[PDB]
Amino acid sequence: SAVRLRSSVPGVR
Amino acid sequence: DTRPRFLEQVKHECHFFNGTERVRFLDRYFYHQEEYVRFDSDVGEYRAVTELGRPDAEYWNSQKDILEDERAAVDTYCRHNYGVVESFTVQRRVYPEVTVYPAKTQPLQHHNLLVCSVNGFYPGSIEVRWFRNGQEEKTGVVSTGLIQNGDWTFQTLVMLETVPRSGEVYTCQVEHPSLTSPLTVEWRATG
Amino acid sequence: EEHVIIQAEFYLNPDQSGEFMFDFDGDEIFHVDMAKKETVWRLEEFGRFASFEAQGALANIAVDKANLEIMTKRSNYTPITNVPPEVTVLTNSPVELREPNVLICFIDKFTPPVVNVTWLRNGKPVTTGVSETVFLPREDHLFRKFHYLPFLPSTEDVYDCRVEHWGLDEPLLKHWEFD
Ligand SMILES: *[C@@H]1O[C@H](CO)[C@@H](O[C@@H]2O[C@H](CO)[C@@H](O)[C@H](O)[C@H]2NC(C)=O)[C@H](O)[C@H]1NC(C)=O
Ligand SMILES: *[C@@H]1O[C@H](CO)[C@@H](O)[C@H](O)[C@H]1NC(C)=O
Ligand SMILES: *[C@@H]1O[C@H](CO)[C@@H](O)[C@H](O)[C@H]1NC(C)=O
Repeated sequence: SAVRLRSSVPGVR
Repeated sequence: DTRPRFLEQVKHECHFFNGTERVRFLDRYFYHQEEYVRFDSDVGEYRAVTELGRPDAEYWNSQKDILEDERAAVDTYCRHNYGVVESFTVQRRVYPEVTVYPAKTQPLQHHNLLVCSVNGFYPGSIEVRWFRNGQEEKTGVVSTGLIQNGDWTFQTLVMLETVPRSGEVYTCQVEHPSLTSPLTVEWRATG
Repeated sequence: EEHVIIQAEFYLNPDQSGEFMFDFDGDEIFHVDMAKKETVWRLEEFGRFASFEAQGALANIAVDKANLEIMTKRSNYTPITNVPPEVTVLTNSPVELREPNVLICFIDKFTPPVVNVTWLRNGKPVTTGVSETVFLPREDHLFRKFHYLPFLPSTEDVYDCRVEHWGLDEPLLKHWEFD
């Protein structure tokens, strides 16, 4: 089975 | 190289209690070592940890898509990944190798330490006890503590501060999840 | 709790170093070799049971780079304070002459995640047989790292793990010899 990554959220410029 | 450095870290954490019955997810962001903003599944929204994180908490919380993506992570990320890896992580059991040998605090002394070296085990939780003639010795016990080897094994040395006498039987006893009963190693001065 | 799984990432300027790894209860499950775009399982057996699309990690690191730029500005360019490492050398098993063993150099409690580590045998650098881990996360958000040297214990050889870090005034040498 495949491990899933959690995305990192882009911050406010 | 004396140029200033700047570090960003992210830790996406899944905390499991009683298998996957209770799961907590944290989405954590750091500048150097300072956590500045975090999503805690116990709350369900981002919260600024320091003033540095306020703009992110405010903007991210305004986006329902971000919030629902994070709110579902306990299931789609944590529980999913636990299922993928549990057989070789959660279920990993490697039994310790146990060695007992005498030692000396200073090189020209007669033996005044007994060392129980417990090596190669997984997971980390372990209990090591010393006995003299079947009675537990609690005085003069000192240890390295639990040492992680970095390769999915641990070790620990547990010393008993005593001078071995002929006729005495010393036993190091080890309890560990990989074992179904205590592992014992006996040592005698005239063995 | 009972278990913790962490996907830990970092990006460091001006080095332009990024790392992506998974941790289970303090041990590394895998990391991504960002240059080769390959998943590197900590134990070979792990990869027979699970997979991870390495390509995916590059996107996260790119976001972390962008976020670092944002946070650097928010902080008015406040740089990281160097925290020098604690270094320990141990063997993985009780030492017996002429019985193969492994020296472990444990580099702990440091930041930023940049180090130069050299094994020395009788004062000379060793590269044969050596291995190392990537930078591993600590709960206090500093780092740790392991280096390894398989060896045949002898009365004739002495060893040192030499560690260089910007937080140190000079390289730290931790010694090991038989007895
Ligand atoms: C580790 O050693 C290297 C080599 O000294 C240092 O990195 C730089 O290496 C480049 C070439 O690859 C040189 O141009 C630089 O002069 C080196 N840095 C310096 C001394 O200015 C690096 O600093 C060392 N890392 C440490 C000590 O953490
Ligand atoms: C732990 O798991 C068992 C089996 O599902 C269950 O009976 C028990 O109530 C659980 N404990 C909690 C509080 O999660
Ligand atoms: C950066 O400087 C500005 C202007 O003084 C200030 O408003 C802000 O709080 C500073 N950020 C800090 C102290 O991290």
